[PDB]
Amino acid sequence: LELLSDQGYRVDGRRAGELRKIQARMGVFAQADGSAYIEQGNTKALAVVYGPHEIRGSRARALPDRALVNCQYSSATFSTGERKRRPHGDRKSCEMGLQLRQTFEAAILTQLHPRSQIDIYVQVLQADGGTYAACVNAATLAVLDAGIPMRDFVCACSAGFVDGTALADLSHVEEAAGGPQLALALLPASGQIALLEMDARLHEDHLERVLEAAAQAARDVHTLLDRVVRQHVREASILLG
Amino acid sequence: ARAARTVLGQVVLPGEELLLPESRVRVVCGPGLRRCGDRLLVTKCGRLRHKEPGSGSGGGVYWVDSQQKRYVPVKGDHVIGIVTAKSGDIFKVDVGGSEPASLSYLSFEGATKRNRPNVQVGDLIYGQFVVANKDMEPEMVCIDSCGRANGMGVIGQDGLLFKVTLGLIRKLLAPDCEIIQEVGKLHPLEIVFGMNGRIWVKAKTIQQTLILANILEACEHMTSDQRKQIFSRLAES
Amino acid sequence: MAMEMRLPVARKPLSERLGRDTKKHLVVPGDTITTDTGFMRGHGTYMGEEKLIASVAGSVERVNKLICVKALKTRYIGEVGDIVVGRITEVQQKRWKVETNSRLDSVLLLSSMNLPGGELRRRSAEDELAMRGFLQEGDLISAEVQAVFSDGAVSLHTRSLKYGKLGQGVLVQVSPSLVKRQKTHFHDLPCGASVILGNNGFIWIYPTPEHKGGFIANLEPVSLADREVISRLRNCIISLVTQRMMLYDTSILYCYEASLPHQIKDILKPEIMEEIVMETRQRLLEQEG
Amino acid sequence: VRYCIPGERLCNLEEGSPGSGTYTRHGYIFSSLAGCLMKSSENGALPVVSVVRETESQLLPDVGAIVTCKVSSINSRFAKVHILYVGSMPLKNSFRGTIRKEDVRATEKDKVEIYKSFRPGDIVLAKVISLGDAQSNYLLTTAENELGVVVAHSESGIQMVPISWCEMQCPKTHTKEFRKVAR
Amino acid sequence: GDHRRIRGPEESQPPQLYAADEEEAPGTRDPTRLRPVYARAGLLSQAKGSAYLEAGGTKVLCAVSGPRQAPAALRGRLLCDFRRAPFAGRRRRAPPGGCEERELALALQEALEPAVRLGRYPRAQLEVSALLLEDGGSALAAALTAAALALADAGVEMYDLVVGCGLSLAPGPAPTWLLDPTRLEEERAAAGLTVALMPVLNQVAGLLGSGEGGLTESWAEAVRLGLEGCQRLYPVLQQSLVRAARRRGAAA
Amino acid sequence: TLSEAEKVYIVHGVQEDLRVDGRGCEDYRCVEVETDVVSNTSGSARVKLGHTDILVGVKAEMGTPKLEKPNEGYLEFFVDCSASATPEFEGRGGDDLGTEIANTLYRIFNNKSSVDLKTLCISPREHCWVLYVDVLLLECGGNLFDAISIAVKAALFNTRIPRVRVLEDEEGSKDIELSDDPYDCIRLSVENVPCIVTLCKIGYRHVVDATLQEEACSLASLLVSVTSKGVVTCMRKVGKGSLDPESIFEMMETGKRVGKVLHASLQSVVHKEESLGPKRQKVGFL
Amino acid sequence: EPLEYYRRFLKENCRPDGRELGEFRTTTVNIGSISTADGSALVKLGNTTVICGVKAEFAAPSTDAPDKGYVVPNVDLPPLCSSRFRSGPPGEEAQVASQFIADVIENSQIIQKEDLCISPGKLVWVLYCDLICLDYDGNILDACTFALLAALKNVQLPEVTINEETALAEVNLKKKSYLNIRTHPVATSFAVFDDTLLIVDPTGEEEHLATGTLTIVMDEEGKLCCLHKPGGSGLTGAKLQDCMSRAVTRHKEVKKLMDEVIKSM
Amino acid sequence: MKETPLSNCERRFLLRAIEEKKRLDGRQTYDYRNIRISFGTDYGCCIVELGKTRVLGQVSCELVSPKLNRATEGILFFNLELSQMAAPAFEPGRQSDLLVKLNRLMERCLRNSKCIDTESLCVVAGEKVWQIRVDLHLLNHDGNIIDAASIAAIVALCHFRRPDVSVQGDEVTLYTPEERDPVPLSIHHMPICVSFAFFQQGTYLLVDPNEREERVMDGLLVIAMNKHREICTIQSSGGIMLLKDQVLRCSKIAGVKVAEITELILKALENDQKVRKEGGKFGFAES
Repeated sequence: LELLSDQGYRVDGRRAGELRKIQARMGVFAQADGSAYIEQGNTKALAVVYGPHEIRGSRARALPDRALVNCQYSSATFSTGERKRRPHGDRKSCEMGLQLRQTFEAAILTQLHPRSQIDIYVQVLQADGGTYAACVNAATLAVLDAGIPMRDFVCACSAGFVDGTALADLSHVEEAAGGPQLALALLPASGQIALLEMDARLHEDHLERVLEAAAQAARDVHTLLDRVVRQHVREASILLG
Repeated sequence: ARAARTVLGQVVLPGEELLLPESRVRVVCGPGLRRCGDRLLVTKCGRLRHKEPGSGSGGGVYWVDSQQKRYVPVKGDHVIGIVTAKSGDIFKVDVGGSEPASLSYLSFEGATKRNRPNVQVGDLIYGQFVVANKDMEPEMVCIDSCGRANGMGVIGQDGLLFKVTLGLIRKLLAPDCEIIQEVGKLHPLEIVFGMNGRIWVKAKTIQQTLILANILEACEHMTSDQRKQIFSRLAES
Repeated sequence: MAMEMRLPVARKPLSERLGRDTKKHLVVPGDTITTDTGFMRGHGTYMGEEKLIASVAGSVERVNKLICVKALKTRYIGEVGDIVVGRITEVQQKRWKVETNSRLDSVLLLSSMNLPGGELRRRSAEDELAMRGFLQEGDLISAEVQAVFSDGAVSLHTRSLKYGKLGQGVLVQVSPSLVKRQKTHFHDLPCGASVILGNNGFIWIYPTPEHKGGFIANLEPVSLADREVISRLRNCIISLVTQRMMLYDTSILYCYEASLPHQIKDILKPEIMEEIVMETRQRLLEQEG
Repeated sequence: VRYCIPGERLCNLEEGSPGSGTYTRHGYIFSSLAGCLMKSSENGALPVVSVVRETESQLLPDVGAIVTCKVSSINSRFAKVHILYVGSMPLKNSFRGTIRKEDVRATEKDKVEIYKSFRPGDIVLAKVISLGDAQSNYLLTTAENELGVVVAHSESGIQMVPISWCEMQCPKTHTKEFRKVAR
Repeated sequence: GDHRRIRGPEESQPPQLYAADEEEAPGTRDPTRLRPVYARAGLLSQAKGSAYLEAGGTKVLCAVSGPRQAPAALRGRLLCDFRRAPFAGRRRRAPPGGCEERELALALQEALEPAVRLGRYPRAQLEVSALLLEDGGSALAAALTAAALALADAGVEMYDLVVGCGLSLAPGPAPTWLLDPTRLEEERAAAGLTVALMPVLNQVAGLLGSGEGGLTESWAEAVRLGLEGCQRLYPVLQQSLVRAARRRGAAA
Repeated sequence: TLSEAEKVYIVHGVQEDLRVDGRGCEDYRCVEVETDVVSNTSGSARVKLGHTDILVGVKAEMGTPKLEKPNEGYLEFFVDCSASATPEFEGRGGDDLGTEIANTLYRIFNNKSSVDLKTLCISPREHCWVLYVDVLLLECGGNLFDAISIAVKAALFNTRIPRVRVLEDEEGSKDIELSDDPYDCIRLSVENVPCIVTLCKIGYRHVVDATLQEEACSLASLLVSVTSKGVVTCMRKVGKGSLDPESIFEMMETGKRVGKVLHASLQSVVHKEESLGPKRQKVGFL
Repeated sequence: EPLEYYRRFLKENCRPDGRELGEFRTTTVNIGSISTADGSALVKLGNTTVICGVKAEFAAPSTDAPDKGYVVPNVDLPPLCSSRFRSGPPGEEAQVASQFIADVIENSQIIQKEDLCISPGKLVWVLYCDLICLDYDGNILDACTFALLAALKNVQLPEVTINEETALAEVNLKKKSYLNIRTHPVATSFAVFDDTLLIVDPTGEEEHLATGTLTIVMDEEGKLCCLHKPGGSGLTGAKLQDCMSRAVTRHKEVKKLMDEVIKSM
Repeated sequence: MKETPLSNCERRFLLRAIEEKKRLDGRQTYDYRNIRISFGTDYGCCIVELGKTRVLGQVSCELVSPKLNRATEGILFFNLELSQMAAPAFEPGRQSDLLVKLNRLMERCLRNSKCIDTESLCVVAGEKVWQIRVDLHLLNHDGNIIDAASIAAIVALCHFRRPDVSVQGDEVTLYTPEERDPVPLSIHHMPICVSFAFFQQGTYLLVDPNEREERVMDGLLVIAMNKHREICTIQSSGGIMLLKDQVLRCSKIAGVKVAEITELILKALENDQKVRKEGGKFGFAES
């Protein structure tokens, strides 16, 4: 086992600056107002967005100014090789919920749907590294499929640091090694970050590198996603007339 | 259970009963006291205090200068408030008590259905209570009974609202206060004291406003050093 | 009997069977619409740093000076004359709360609903109590919008007796961006039935009567020869929508006429669906031009 | 005398009609409770069968009633109460009533004031008018001079005496509270 | 660790599993037999209605906390809490449960909703609380019957009573359907079944079953057998309710 | 939910032997079955029955056997009723239906003759296999139980447990020996694993694959569990309504026939797919 | 007008039921009603009712005291007792009563935990004593303690042995052994009205409208295990010595009753 | 209960005073409040109060069977509780979002940064290992928690001492604080968080925000650091759009701030040891 061969290659067979082929789709479930699917390698996220609809049991939380974003996270038991139970209610899925919520409340441009729930839901079927970013991106595609206004593709990805270099879009192996991994989600058009999570020890001068690397990886993810979205829109319009 | 007259400047503690001299002369039970038969039960620690009316028939009055933070809706008290919402005709304002008080859209000076007042949620007010009781939610108003707002109504904007202890107010509003007089000499200002420990201030600039709020929230125990320190700072603003 | 299982086949995208190469201007969020001197914005965009930036995925439309976007999936925004079909959800002391494919809870005020026959005097408490026994929670109403509030909600009414409460019939829920904005949503087809095409995505299908306002429930049976037609229409509509094409009189009539050979059930199997839709589409396109 | 059971038939429709606590199936009536049945007879000779669980047989406070109650909650608008004695027969099924602002005195003056008429934790007696529809909110009225408060406890723990029409006082010490005294 | 109960040991296994013996087998008996039944309604005081049923080692209570404010939407509700006391059964289980208690609760609700008529109890939820003090055989059926008694006692309206009956299957070479069995005949069994009906109008209300095996015809015979058992049991419950009503008449 | 007149329409349709989908009372709809969707599992499957989409994962882990049955292993079931089905589910509102479905799945497998667990024992009282099944709901369009069962069976059929030799040694040292032959992994028979069948009663006629709109129109529903032979493992009843004693028998007979047909079709399909091989490309969610 | 209606009787030196302010109500028990359990006891004071089932299991002790067999009580006030309880987790009253029972078990020392160790460091008994209320008409602590003691006398345990070859223990469910208990703690309740009025065995309403409550456990050899005094209008030793006397009397009575029962079997 | 609403007056005044770079109490933007570190009598207790925000920290130990994946190194169990005395809104089981984010952040910061030696605290590899839990309790809530919680956890885990243990084969012998002298822990580096608050979408940034400043802020940047300039965690919350240079500058600030806080902590521990070496069960340090 190893992470960076002296030549520059990884285990999976890709250099540091590149990533794995995302293969996506938009329109999985029709009984909803917006759905998506994404596989950013072996990972397999699945998003759903029940649109801006009425609040029931008002319970005096229907914001009158803006809309009410309610995003729920879930990591299936059979996601990891080690089976686990209680995927919801845990102290980690709820943190992921907070994160997704504060991202999309930033992006989703709620000032136009006051007193209304935008219900986002995310289920992770398979996890092999980069488990948050796949979900961010799937929920983005979902939102778009639901014609919900939103400032920009909020594209996310992860970076890491090994042997004085920066890796893009980590997997589980180098994610388990314990090295610093920095996940983020930004809005490309403006160059602004909507989220910045990070967990491990490393020096400071080695920050700009992984930071810009994650940013560029997110730009690439943006390219791929937007090509998908354009194919989808084109096909739909053609079928309309 | 002895000598109400000998402990008029001492520290009384709850439980203590004290009795008063006489056929008799009507008197009044202060806020921190309570009546048990012909005796006065104490309900709050305090430096006891007494007063008598200019006449000789009124008898007297007793109370305890208790310091604390929480407010209780009382009647005939000028109070700052923060509009919390509006339900149809009446809009509910917070006071700092058990429950939120209520106003009426036609209580402000010169208002009717065809002339409604400009009150927006979050707006702050300077009113007084007309029904303050333990059994019913308190209703307040921003107009004297005659029909003129003698300084009441919405406060305004461009000021600082902070909160202090109630005894601090009960002291500052005294006609023999030194701090609030000395402040009238350094730089101008205009301020509202609300008997719920909540104070509003305005001046020309902002540095001055901040220095002023710090003074007020500290003036209970300021040292001459810090006193002249902040005075010099104001002189240099 | 008959049961059948089958593996899932992979889609065939790009809709190359048509070969159009549209002449439209598609966009996606972050995309920058033409930035010029004072161009007004509409639904489906916003502004940033003196730059008109899209907000939703679809085609852009530039009316004389107004720049708007026409997304491909939304929830019914309220217009002012659009007819509508609605399923009731609540009965408040003053009114009824109705569910359309809208971003809020549509509202039918007690003042709006027509009365039995033409017995119009005024609304009192007795009407406030019949407010329930007549329009039960869960029922359906075929109305038209009255107005749209600033909070987004839609107040709707019942102009005449052609509107009101609905019989037994059947219903479908499609997307609202798949019904051509035109007139006379109320159709009565020669097939032996009638259809209502909401400006929202709620289609209603009821057998057509012979007399020609819902104040009585004709809970009578329905001839097989008038339920088979309704079911075939239902499945034909599902076909049309599953292939993402518009929906109106001629489309449904021609899918009907196409689905006579193929029986009343075997026209949801994606192959039959696709061939019927292709036949219908081709014949519309060639006949109209 | 016979005690019945929620499944046993009782009679044909041709030999009686359902009054309460029953139901009907093909050409027969069927009980619905564990209790005692009774077939009353009108001058018409057609009996009305019914079933009753006489534990709490039945009560009904009608319009022209005189019912006591206890003042729990109050407001500048109305004061809510709980029904204890319908006449003189108590009822463990404490119903919940209301007293309006104007419906407090026969004079109907708007000058009336709840906090000077009622207080939470005192017993009154009044006349119901409206049964209610959704929550069976009884609306009680005291538009009479022999109505209203009868017993009322003092500032803390003393029971007061109804001196006058709108005054009450405690016998131990002296303090004039204000209510809508009865009689 | 639960912080609402006393600090006990982490784990604790019973001694039986550490035993060494072939437990006694019942043997033979009259398949169409019924155990002696003691059913009485009106036991408990603080409850609007209560009932108690004993059949062999089976000992069940049921109470009915009556209407508590909470057309087809303004239709009543009844929520049932089945609960076996931790001192019933060879093994001990913490009070909460969460596996089979809820299944049997669903069963009770599905078997009671039909009998009870809830149009006359709108905006209301009836809290039914069953308690199984000792397990000695057919348990869910006893619970159905006891809840029915408690309801009929509190005076909630109905259409008919609910009578249950539990059956088992003998794993012998000639498998016969064993009626109203014991915990031994039920743990040494291949298949189990439970019927519950309303005998006047002859309608099932909720049934249940399971099997190491079986077949259509066998299950059908089981069904009809359980129906006959419930019919033969009904009169006991009738007399019990009559008796309780007489005691009420006596009290006043 | 829905109105009353629609219910009249539907019930008279059934009584007439037609339905809004123009099908009779003994006719399912095209059920898209797939297997080997997810990779990290020792087995997986997916079903799309009309508008209900189910996923199923199966993990063969190593665990201690059960004291009362050390000679063989056990199946466990978990059921994530993801809110993605209908938003009225959340971290607490779906637990009810999940628990119900899991209790059913257990009741289907306290049979001792369905999955030969003896084949899952390595060393009695010391080590054993454990089949953690994980059902995952993604839509609710009715006939839920039948689809869940079909998925369980397709997943079992698609399960590949590895061979392991657990060798003991003194001074408490244990060793596991794998077989480096992912092609030599064992396979458990499913010739007895049963399918569920949900007969909902509408009017005076019973119906299979009761779509939602028809479930709301019903009063009772008999769940049967059949094997390809014709036996009836489980026989449960669900509904806030009553049910006659005679109709039970018709329901059971119909369940028997439908189970025969269903198992035949499923067996044929999955043999087909196992024949094809990696050439199928495993189209899933794409 | 409940309180007044009640003071009338109180001043007539009586109660609205027919009790002379100092006497309890009909106390009854039933032993061995339950087979699935090792020990079983039903207690009822007129309308009040309680049932204890004590199960016996094996467990590994702590590290501070290997020779200690755990005794774990838990009280259950299900919603069928009274409407003041709701389906769900345990409230406050159940938990308080549980801690009271445990404090008793631990202080009275009715039982020697050491008398429950089979193989120290490896095994020891655990007695799960589960109490259940069925009618909370009042005075639930007395009933709980009395039922606990009754069942905990009924309990007879099996005998176990150890085999060094197998290194495991075997049971002999045929032979058995009773459980030795040294002290017989009985609990006596009191309700204190405004200042000086102490009534004994207070029912429901009497506890609802009372200024304070009191409970006192009185071992046989003139000692006390617990003086549960949660709040109240106050007391002086003079209003307390009398309660202690009455507690001794109640001890005598209920012990005679329990003896008669265990001898009538 | 509920938190009193915020008046528009205070909001506008605060935003303006920020525009003009004026805090309320009188400090700059790149400044903390006087933080005091007070110790208890029992090794492992620390009350740290920055301005008005007081937080308590206790550290306890146990011996338990480890988890199979790591049978060599021990365990560590964080928990932070928001006592109702901190503020009214902190009812039990209601403000769960704040609990979750704080606890996850703190776990991450301390655990995954490898601040202590989970290996040193092994006794019997496979059977018995230590288990160090740390319970933080929030007493007064005025503004910045994470900083206080972290300083408390660190002062504790550096002012805690285990009951010494001897071992031979499987024979394990625990002992009492009176029979031997408890042994301290093994820290490698003390991280302490640093909280930045963003105003007006990113234009302005503050340090150690008070409660009002937390109510009129849109975004929060937490940054964990050491005296050796080693990022351990950084987190963005509040749904805010920042940039690169902002985080770079915030990091160059956190460097100095953490250096100074660390100097203080070390001085505090030194003073506490000196006191106990002279008679006295306390220890006090002031910024």
